[PDB]
Amino acid sequence: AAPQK
Amino acid sequence: ARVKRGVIARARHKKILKQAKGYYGARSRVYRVAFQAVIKAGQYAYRDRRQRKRQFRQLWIARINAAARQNGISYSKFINGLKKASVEIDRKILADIAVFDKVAFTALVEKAKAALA
Amino acid sequence: VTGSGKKPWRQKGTGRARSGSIKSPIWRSGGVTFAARPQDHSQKVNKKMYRGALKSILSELVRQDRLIVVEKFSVEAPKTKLLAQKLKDMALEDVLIITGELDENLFLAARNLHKVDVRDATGIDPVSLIAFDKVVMTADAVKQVEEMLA
RNA sequence: GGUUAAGCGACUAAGCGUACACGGUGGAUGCCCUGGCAGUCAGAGGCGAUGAAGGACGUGCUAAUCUGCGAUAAGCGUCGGUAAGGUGAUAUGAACCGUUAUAACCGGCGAUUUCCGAAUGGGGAAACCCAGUGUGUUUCGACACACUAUCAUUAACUGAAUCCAUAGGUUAAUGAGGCGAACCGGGGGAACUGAAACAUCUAAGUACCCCGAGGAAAAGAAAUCAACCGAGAUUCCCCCAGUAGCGGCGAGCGAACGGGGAGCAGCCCAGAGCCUGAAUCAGUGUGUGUGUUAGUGGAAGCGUCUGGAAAGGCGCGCGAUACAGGGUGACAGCCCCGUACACAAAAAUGCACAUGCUGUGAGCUCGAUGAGUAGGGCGGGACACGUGGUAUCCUGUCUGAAUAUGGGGGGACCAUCCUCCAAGGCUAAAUACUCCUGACUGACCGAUAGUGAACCAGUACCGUGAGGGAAAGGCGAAAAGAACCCCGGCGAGGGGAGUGAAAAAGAACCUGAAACCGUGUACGUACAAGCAGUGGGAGCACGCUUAGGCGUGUGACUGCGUACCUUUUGUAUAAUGGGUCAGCGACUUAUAUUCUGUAGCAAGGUUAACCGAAUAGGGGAGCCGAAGGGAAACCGAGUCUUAACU
RNA sequence: AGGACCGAACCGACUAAUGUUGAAAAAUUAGCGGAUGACUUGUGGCUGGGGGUGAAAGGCCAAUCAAACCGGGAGAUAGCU
RNA sequence: UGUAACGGGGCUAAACCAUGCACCGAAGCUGCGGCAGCGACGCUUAUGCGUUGUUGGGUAGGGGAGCGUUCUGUAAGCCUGCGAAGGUGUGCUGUGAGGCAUGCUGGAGGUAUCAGAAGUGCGAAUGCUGACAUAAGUAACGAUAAAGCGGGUGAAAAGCCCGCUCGCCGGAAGACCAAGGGUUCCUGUCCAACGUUAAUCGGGGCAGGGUGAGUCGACCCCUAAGGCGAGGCCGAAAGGCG
RNA sequence: GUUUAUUAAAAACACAGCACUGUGCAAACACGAAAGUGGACGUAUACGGUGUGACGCCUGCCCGGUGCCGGAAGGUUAAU
RNA sequence: AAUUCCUUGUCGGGUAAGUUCCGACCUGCACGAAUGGCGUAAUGAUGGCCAGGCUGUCUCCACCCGAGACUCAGUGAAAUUGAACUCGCUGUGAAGAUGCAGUGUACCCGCGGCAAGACGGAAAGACCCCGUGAACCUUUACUAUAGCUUGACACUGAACA
RNA sequence: AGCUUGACUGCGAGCGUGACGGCGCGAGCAGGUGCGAAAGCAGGUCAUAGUGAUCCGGUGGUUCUGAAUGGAAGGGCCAUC
Ligand SMILES: COC(=O)c1c(OC)cc2cc3c(c(O)c2c1C)C(=O)[C@]1(OC)C(=O)C=C(OC)[C@@H](O)[C@]1(O)C3=O
Ligand SMILES: [K+]
Ligand SMILES: [K+]
Ligand SMILES: [K+]
Ligand SMILES: [K+]
Ligand SMILES: [K+]
Ligand SMILES: [K+]
Ligand SMILES: [K+]
Ligand SMILES: [K+]
Ligand SMILES: [K+]
Ligand SMILES: [K+]
Ligand SMILES: [K+]
Ligand SMILES: [K+]
Ligand SMILES: [K+]
Ligand SMILES: [K+]
Ligand SMILES: [K+]
Ligand SMILES: [K+]
Ligand SMILES: [K+]
Ligand SMILES: [K+]
Ligand SMILES: [K+]
Ligand SMILES: [K+]
Ligand SMILES: [K+]
Ligand SMILES: [K+]
Ligand SMILES: [K+]
Ligand SMILES: [K+]
Ligand SMILES: [K+]
Ligand SMILES: [K+]
Ligand SMILES: [K+]
Ligand SMILES: [K+]
Ligand SMILES: [K+]
Ligand SMILES: [K+]
Ligand SMILES: [K+]
Ligand SMILES: [K+]
Ligand SMILES: [K+]
Ligand SMILES: [K+]
Ligand SMILES: [K+]
Ligand SMILES: [Mg+2]
Ligand SMILES: [Mg+2]
Ligand SMILES: [Mg+2]
Ligand SMILES: [Mg+2]
Ligand SMILES: [Mg+2]
Ligand SMILES: [Mg+2]
Ligand SMILES: [Mg+2]
Ligand SMILES: [Mg+2]
Ligand SMILES: [Mg+2]
Ligand SMILES: [Mg+2]
Ligand SMILES: [Mg+2]
Ligand SMILES: [Mg+2]
Ligand SMILES: [Mg+2]
Ligand SMILES: [Mg+2]
Ligand SMILES: [Mg+2]
Ligand SMILES: [Mg+2]
Ligand SMILES: [Mg+2]
Ligand SMILES: [Mg+2]
Ligand SMILES: [Mg+2]
Ligand SMILES: [Mg+2]
Ligand SMILES: [Mg+2]
Ligand SMILES: [Mg+2]
Ligand SMILES: [Mg+2]
Ligand SMILES: [Mg+2]
Ligand SMILES: [Mg+2]
Ligand SMILES: [Mg+2]
Ligand SMILES: [Mg+2]
Ligand SMILES: [Mg+2]
Ligand SMILES: [Mg+2]
Ligand SMILES: [Mg+2]
Ligand SMILES: [Mg+2]
Ligand SMILES: [Mg+2]
Ligand SMILES: [Mg+2]
Ligand SMILES: [Mg+2]
Ligand SMILES: [Mg+2]
Ligand SMILES: [Mg+2]
Ligand SMILES: [Mg+2]
Ligand SMILES: [Mg+2]
Ligand SMILES: [Mg+2]
Ligand SMILES: [Mg+2]
Ligand SMILES: [Mg+2]
Ligand SMILES: [Mg+2]
Ligand SMILES: [Mg+2]
Ligand SMILES: [Mg+2]
Ligand SMILES: [Mg+2]
Ligand SMILES: [Mg+2]
Ligand SMILES: [Mg+2]
Ligand SMILES: [Mg+2]
Ligand SMILES: [Mg+2]
Ligand SMILES: [Mg+2]
Ligand SMILES: [Mg+2]
Ligand SMILES: [Mg+2]
Ligand SMILES: [Mg+2]
Ligand SMILES: [Mg+2]
Ligand SMILES: [Mg+2]
Ligand SMILES: [Mg+2]
Ligand SMILES: [Mg+2]
Ligand SMILES: [Mg+2]
Ligand SMILES: [Mg+2]
Ligand SMILES: [Mg+2]
Ligand SMILES: [Mg+2]
Ligand SMILES: [Mg+2]
Ligand SMILES: [Mg+2]
Ligand SMILES: [Mg+2]
Ligand SMILES: [Mg+2]
Ligand SMILES: [Mg+2]
Ligand SMILES: [Mg+2]
Ligand SMILES: [Mg+2]
Ligand SMILES: [Mg+2]
Ligand SMILES: [Mg+2]
Ligand SMILES: [Mg+2]
Ligand SMILES: [Mg+2]
Ligand SMILES: [Mg+2]
Ligand SMILES: [Mg+2]
Ligand SMILES: [Mg+2]
Ligand SMILES: [Mg+2]
Ligand SMILES: [Mg+2]
Ligand SMILES: [Mg+2]
Ligand SMILES: [Mg+2]
Ligand SMILES: [Mg+2]
Ligand SMILES: [Mg+2]
Ligand SMILES: [Mg+2]
Ligand SMILES: [Mg+2]
Ligand SMILES: [Mg+2]
Ligand SMILES: [Mg+2]
Ligand SMILES: [Mg+2]
Ligand SMILES: [Mg+2]
Ligand SMILES: [Mg+2]
Ligand SMILES: [Mg+2]
Ligand SMILES: [Mg+2]
Ligand SMILES: [Mg+2]
Ligand SMILES: [Mg+2]
Ligand SMILES: [Mg+2]
Ligand SMILES: [Mg+2]
Ligand SMILES: [Mg+2]
Ligand SMILES: [Mg+2]
Ligand SMILES: [Mg+2]
Ligand SMILES: [Mg+2]
Repeated sequence: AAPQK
Repeated sequence: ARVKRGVIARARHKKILKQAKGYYGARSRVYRVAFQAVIKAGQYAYRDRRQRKRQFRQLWIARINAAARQNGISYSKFINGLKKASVEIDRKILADIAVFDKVAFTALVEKAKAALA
Repeated sequence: VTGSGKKPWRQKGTGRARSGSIKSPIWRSGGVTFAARPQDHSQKVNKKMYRGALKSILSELVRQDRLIVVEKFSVEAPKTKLLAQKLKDMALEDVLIITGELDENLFLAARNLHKVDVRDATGIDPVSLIAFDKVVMTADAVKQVEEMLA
């Protein structure tokens, strides 16, 4: 999981 | 019947790696890289059999121009004179005579001048 | 191939090529892609083509002087040594013996001579006629072959 | 000759590159097979309360594991075979047994056969805990042995409410129970998928669950078909035929009649008399033939050369109903084990009979002829047949005949005709399969293949569990498996010595590739900018020589030159994919149909199943073709259209 | 007396830093909340997959949950790479 | 970001216009040699050769012809211990796939020719298995409770043993148990592997030893939640409930 | 008090209290092809469902639409 | 206003200065009465705002104490990787160049540091679109169906009005 | 404006336009008509839009078929919905 564009 | 590939595979790979001798690094050691190198070298070999013919004619002309001007005429006039004189000595020979037989070249130059005069 | 249908790893996220079975033919110990089955290789030959071919072979054996014809060919006892001498006297080897009726003594005597075969006139075949160097036929056998091939 | 100046300039290699020589690592390739795969011909088709399958724990001169066996424990008795050598394997050793018959080994028949497990005396966390009753011993402390589960059927004795009775209870006898690869019959019964979506339909009565049986099962002796002629139970194969039909008339599904074959078998109860126990078949005693379970004999060769070794080369012999196959120091008909062939069973046993005993009852005459059934209404299902005009079969529900002076069927229905007798039952063969046993075969595999397993593999290991599941073969002819010496830690490892044909075959062992890592030698390389090559090319080193010019290696300098695959209008692309090497890895197979090539026959061509001492021959049942037109009747080199054709 | 107050054991998990190929597939350090109750904990039992359980977050049901795992239908299908 | 609007140097022509003659310039065209396709016509074929004309970039894709691998027949033949297959160099040869000879290694197999059948050809599939690189002799060596010295043993001692100091826990980091594990316990011996280093040490390898009950616990008697359940009731079967 | 084990602890969930509604006991209701079991060894001051959410002052108008409750005349309407 | 778009509405308080906060106005885009309205002591690891105290949060950082980093000895990984002989600039170009063109600079090789670039590494984009893909959820979408409910027939009879 | 039903039945040389299914134009033949004295004209409308395949089912006719035979049902063919 990570911040997505 | 089942057919094992090992003997033929080795023979085919070994053929390519023999042509790659002398190439730097993996190009002479590893089949995947050597194959690309061997094919590219073959392309240059095909191409450069044509350039060879161009490069030498370029070289002969330069030497004829140098020797012609020592005798006081430019290449373009020198060649034109020989055509008028009906001399078919080609540029490969003129570049040879220009180096090894300077007195013979001078006679040719005077023959060209007489046709332009 | 023996092995469960369990998927080896999740479809995504592992960074590894996607796979669906351990039994895939791409894998070591996987199945054979087009695995063989027991099968029948026999072919049809038309009766007229079969009989037409035999006539051609027999005509060449004559034309090549390979066909020998005799009145009688028999041996008094099944002793193999007797047949071996008889053929040596004829200077025969690699010979096919065709007889119109089978003397059981002749059959037994030939059985250990691998360069020799004994056949009843009903049992001729295309390959034996071509494979043996000489063919010996009794006059009775010839007539039975003529009636057979018509 | 000296000094100064100017110009030009080799010898450096910390390391690196290319080539070559020699190694390491690693385990490809070749060769091999005591392991697999698919079959053919036979056998067997079960085991269990007389305690199974599968296990636990024991058992040796025995520390472990395997194999066997069970407190009588790698074994005991007896009958046979056989015997000069034996006491299973890793695996030696120790202590012994035996040699003309009581060593061992092989076969039949017996004995022993712990504990768990249907597990059965009760219980239970499998391999454990706890008893009751009755016999017998006793050393008075206790021992040994047998029996005691449940259900069904039958019998005896008991016995309520309830007088009789019945339900119930106790005891005895007989049977079942559980396991197992496929095949078989029945009860239930999906979805993915196809339909280019999807709901009828398909997949499919498939997968799967449950019940029951046998060596096979099921079916079976016309209330059947046919067509005015006739066939004659059931089952299986080839046609008929991808036809007639069914079908959101879509995708698809798909007969029968009739013909050719394999095999061939018919009977009994619904009932009395006559004649009796004649047919036939079940059990079981005996005998003959034959197969099985151990076996016996089983021919014929030496010289010389190479070699570590002869089975090979060369020379001269011999056997053969035996030249199948395997082994022996390299390839053996004659060295060995076998093979062809001829023989053998004390005992048990599968079949064929013959026959004893028990059970059965054959033949004749008269008579009878399967009712909540056939049929119907309603809802479903099976038939190729989806309710359709739908015959026929089954039945959940409600009804309901006639019964040989009668009923069923012939694809809605009616008439005539034909054909057959439902509502009771039994029955071999042709057919399906292979957990398992024996022999033999392969244009099957050969250690990343063949089984998951060539090896102590359903193991190690992983998961709570159901369950998943590996890797791992090769010294040599023979261990002759390296005495002894030296360095070293009374090491690891190594160097000699010795064995051997070989030790660079040394157990980390046949061959031993590539990636990858080194040591040495020749040349290049520290003022030089990029897909690393290509064309030209000096110099150097090493060899050859026609002696100034050839080969191999390197490559200063110089022209040209932005990897490969994929996908795209277009990629150096800064789009995808690949760290490299070695092994594996993707247009197959079966059956129909059409076209082309080629071969045979030709207005004809060809057989399928099957038979066959079997790639032959037989079998022409069928199929395509030589005639078309029409929806069809029908006509026919014509036909349809139309009243008729120009 | 008290779902009373402060605060250890015990139960929890509000903030920050560290760690993030970790000492650890959810921790440590310094602070933090409850702490006689709708408390906490040992042993045993019961509920099962369109089902359970849920002071309700689609949360939990063996490191897995808008339908667990294992085996089978099964080589489902893939006009896509 | 840096001359950055001739490619650069540079140019007063080395710019522009007009005329003219030379020369350079491509895989175009010509010359010389070789190969192959398609036509036409014949030394004459009998299916190939000769003369001549013309053609020969190529993806998707169509058509034609071949090489090589394993296996079956020819083959009880032929080659091979006077050295096969396989591995590794070299030379020759064909248009190519390839073929042939031979030095070294290896140590028992191979197979002509013509036919027959395919598990018949690999660089890619984030392909599968094994081996070996790179990063790199880099990060890290797991609580900041802490060590120092003398003597011993030993091939070798920061780490082992003994001693004296120092430090740390002390509602535990002490002591005894259950659950779980199953020989880790104690003694002798060894240091290959394991121990994040060395090791003489060890919970490591090897051999031997060690667990003693009328009173502790289990077993046993009695029951909870719950389980099973003769008959029974119910359910297509399997089973459910009691 | 409780909650998203593993990024959200809260204003969300629960709560005592309030209202509507169902249930006369072989209760309604739930799990079960069924037997049976829970509700409950309870009995309307009891039990189930729904909404609101201590306490204080309060909770106004609409029955046209959808739902529920009562009615039965007439129209229509299945098997039969 | 947890609701107000225009909107930092307007006015007042607080500050030198206040898009937040508090009070008030009512033009309520689009509050409102048990999917409750309006108050409310106590309580809360609850949201917002202000003040005292305190302070390295900060102006603006300095020094010190330990553990790493650094050197030496022993042991010894991993992500990644077509191959590399792996410079700047301007242009060109699948349109943002270490590799092309022109041009400038540059002896060969380490060690300690920093991260601007290698459209750096990790994950077959989770946003968007597509597929006659999937799942689960809703309803007066379609077709069914468990359950509930109606009637007829059966089990099911007698007499009378 | 008068008289009428050619808004006919069976065919059709030959063309145009569509991938196809299809769509369009048409002289002339046979039968039987209307107008015109006659030659002649008429197979709807100055032309180009006013429309929907197959399946399924309905209605009328018919010299076809009719599951043993004679019928019938059902099917075919023709017109039309
Ligand atoms: C715009 O927003 C984001 O850029 C963003 C993000 O920005 C901080 C953080 C996350 C974090 C996560 C996820 C995100 O999508 C995500 C996104 C999109 C997930 O979907 C998640 O990924 C394992 C998952 O599988 C299931 C979950 O909840 C159902 C999450 O809890 C999850 O576990 C998670 O950690
Ligand atoms: K050097
Ligand atoms: K090695
Ligand atoms: K044993
Ligand atoms: K049974
Ligand atoms: K379906
Ligand atoms: K589809
Ligand atoms: K769909
Ligand atoms: K029917
Ligand atoms: K009937
Ligand atoms: K192997
Ligand atoms: K394997
Ligand atoms: K060797
Ligand atoms: K090597
Ligand atoms: K160059
Ligand atoms: K690619
Ligand atoms: K693209
Ligand atoms: K990309
Ligand atoms: K792409
Ligand atoms: K074909
Ligand atoms: K408790
Ligand atoms: K589920
Ligand atoms: K060789
Ligand atoms: K690859
Ligand atoms: K390294
Ligand atoms: K050591
Ligand atoms: K909280
Ligand atoms: K909540
Ligand atoms: K509220
Ligand atoms: K209303
Ligand atoms: K209302
Ligand atoms: K009303
Ligand atoms: K609002
Ligand atoms: K709070
Ligand atoms: K960077
Ligand atoms: K008119
Ligand atoms: Mg990836
Ligand atoms: Mg395999
Ligand atoms: Mg035949
Ligand atoms: Mg013979
Ligand atoms: Mg050096
Ligand atoms: Mg070097
Ligand atoms: Mg080597
Ligand atoms: Mg029991
Ligand atoms: Mg018992
Ligand atoms: Mg579909
Ligand atoms: Mg079906
Ligand atoms: Mg039977
Ligand atoms: Mg013997
Ligand atoms: Mg012998
Ligand atoms: Mg040998
Ligand atoms: Mg009858
Ligand atoms: Mg009936
Ligand atoms: Mg039906
Ligand atoms: Mg009838
Ligand atoms: Mg009929
Ligand atoms: Mg091998
Ligand atoms: Mg294997
Ligand atoms: Mg397996
Ligand atoms: Mg385990
Ligand atoms: Mg040694
Ligand atoms: Mg020697
Ligand atoms: Mg050997
Ligand atoms: Mg070796
Ligand atoms: Mg230099
Ligand atoms: Mg310079
Ligand atoms: Mg594009
Ligand atoms: Mg380009
Ligand atoms: Mg790229
Ligand atoms: Mg790049
Ligand atoms: Mg790709
Ligand atoms: Mg990549
Ligand atoms: Mg409290
Ligand atoms: Mg919690
Ligand atoms: Mg804490
Ligand atoms: Mg606290
Ligand atoms: Mg508090
Ligand atoms: Mg407290
Ligand atoms: Mg518990
Ligand atoms: Mg939500
Ligand atoms: Mg979980
Ligand atoms: Mg689902
Ligand atoms: Mg399927
Ligand atoms: Mg698949
Ligand atoms: Mg500037
Ligand atoms: Mg220019
Ligand atoms: Mg010129
Ligand atoms: Mg040129
Ligand atoms: Mg040209
Ligand atoms: Mg050309
Ligand atoms: Mg071409
Ligand atoms: Mg061969
Ligand atoms: Mg040799
Ligand atoms: Mg071979
Ligand atoms: Mg060679
Ligand atoms: Mg292949
Ligand atoms: Mg490869
Ligand atoms: Mg490729
Ligand atoms: Mg690595
Ligand atoms: Mg580094
Ligand atoms: Mg460092
Ligand atoms: Mg460090
Ligand atoms: Mg430590
Ligand atoms: Mg010391
Ligand atoms: Mg220490
Ligand atoms: Mg202290
Ligand atoms: Mg131990
Ligand atoms: Mg100890
Ligand atoms: Mg160590
Ligand atoms: Mg130990
Ligand atoms: Mg005592
Ligand atoms: Mg029970
Ligand atoms: Mg709280
Ligand atoms: Mg959370
Ligand atoms: Mg939190
Ligand atoms: Mg609320
Ligand atoms: Mg109200
Ligand atoms: Mg009502
Ligand atoms: Mg203001
Ligand atoms: Mg305000
Ligand atoms: Mg509101
Ligand atoms: Mg309201
Ligand atoms: Mg308020
Ligand atoms: Mg170091
Ligand atoms: Mg480049
Ligand atoms: Mg260029
Ligand atoms: Mg450049
Ligand atoms: Mg650096
Ligand atoms: Mg940094
Ligand atoms: Mg990236
Ligand atoms: Mg994607
Ligand atoms: Mg589409
Ligand atoms: Mg008009
Ligand atoms: Mg009829």
